Parts: sequence; C-alpha cells; structure tokens
Amino acid sequence: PWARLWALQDGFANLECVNDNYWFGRDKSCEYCFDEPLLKRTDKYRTYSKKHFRIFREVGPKNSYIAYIEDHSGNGTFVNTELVGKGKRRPLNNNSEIALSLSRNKVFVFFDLTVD
Amino acid sequence: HFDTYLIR
Repeated sequence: PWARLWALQDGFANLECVNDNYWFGRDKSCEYCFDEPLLKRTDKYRTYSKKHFRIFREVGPKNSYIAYIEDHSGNGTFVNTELVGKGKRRPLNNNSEIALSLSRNKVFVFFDLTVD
Repeated sequence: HFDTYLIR
C-alpha cells in the first residue's frame, strides 16, 4: 500500500492505495464508488460526477514512481484549495487535501506511505 | 446515473 486516503466526512470510506490506479465517482465502474446510502441524501452528492477524479502512481521520467491526481468532474476537483481543472492532471504530495465541487469542501487527505 | 447538478 503506497498511499492511503483519509475520509474527512461521513458518507465516505477510507482507502488504502494498493493498485496503481483508482477511479472515484458515482458510476459503478469506479474502484472507489460514492455510494454509501447516508451520502446519497446530502445534496452535495448531487454535485459529484459519475467519474469525478482518479489517483494513480506511475514510473516518471527519472525512473521513479510518482503519484498523480487527474480531474474529470464537472464541478471540480481541488488540491489544497487549488482547482485541478477538467481533463488536467497534477502530482499529488503527502498531506494533500482533496475537495470536491467547492474548493473548501474537503473530503480526503492523501498520505504518501513512501517515506514512512 | 443521474446527470450532475452543475453549481455554476
């Protein structure tokens, strides 16, 4: 497990990053599916996309693993407040806070288990 | 799945 996701809101589960790639979204074809019943009643759930974002680890140019967050949502995926932007991707460092739809709507904290 | 409520 190279990384772990800590859920900061009810309705979401924690996640241990084992595989090289994870999709987060309402769609059922997502490794991480926003579907906890409790959550489907919160209205914010309605602003999350079918395919909201993904987290993956990839061998970069320097021949070393690198973590990335790639945004695919309609309302936005934010890292430490900053919009990633639809279709765009960005490296994901340890202690990064992930917010959905609204830049302050924290949902996850990303912990890089590579230094640990 | 339902279409996403766009907040803008």
